[PDB]
Amino acid sequence: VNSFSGYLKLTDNVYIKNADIVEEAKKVKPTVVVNAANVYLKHGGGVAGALNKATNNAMQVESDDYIATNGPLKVGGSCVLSGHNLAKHCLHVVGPNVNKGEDIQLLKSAYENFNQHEVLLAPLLSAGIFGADPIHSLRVCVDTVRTNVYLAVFDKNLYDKLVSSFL
Ligand SMILES: O=C(N[C@@H](c1ccccc1)[C@@H](O)C(=O)O)c1ncnc2[nH]ccc12
Repeated sequence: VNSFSGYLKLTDNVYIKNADIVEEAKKVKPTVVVNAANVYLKHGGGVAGALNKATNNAMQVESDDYIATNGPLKVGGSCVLSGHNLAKHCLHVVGPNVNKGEDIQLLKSAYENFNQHEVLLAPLLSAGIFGADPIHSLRVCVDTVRTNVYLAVFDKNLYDKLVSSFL
């Protein structure tokens, strides 16, 4: 039993809700919140910009030190950093950005990072401003993630479309 509330159950291990991931993280304080990151951990917009704003830019400060030490992430890769005031940990995961021409096959690799954590609050990778089809992102999620994932979909209209088209 966990503290996530109001989710629709899609499969044995995937759950979905029309919610703002920032407000959802502040309420639940999950062990892991997933950020829709880029390789430079520049949290400028989309989910990343919103999560970082909620941390009063502390996420960005921590991320800049991480990059200065370690260099950029790989597309499809991840790193674990602090969750600040939102979660115990933030798993920064880099899905491919279609508006940068990156290989969508990397989406499966990106979701594989979720399997290193028993329970996660997450957005749909490569969705929104990353340019991929969110219905496809949800399919890859269900077919790749085996741990318990709670997906927050900001847009109510998108949320309803994802539920109604789900196979
Ligand atoms: O969910 C968000 N963005 C994603 C998204 C996917 C599909 C359709 C539209 C947008 C995607 O752009 C991403 O960045 O993962 C988002 N963006 C800004 N502020 C936010 N506050 C809470 C959530 C949230």
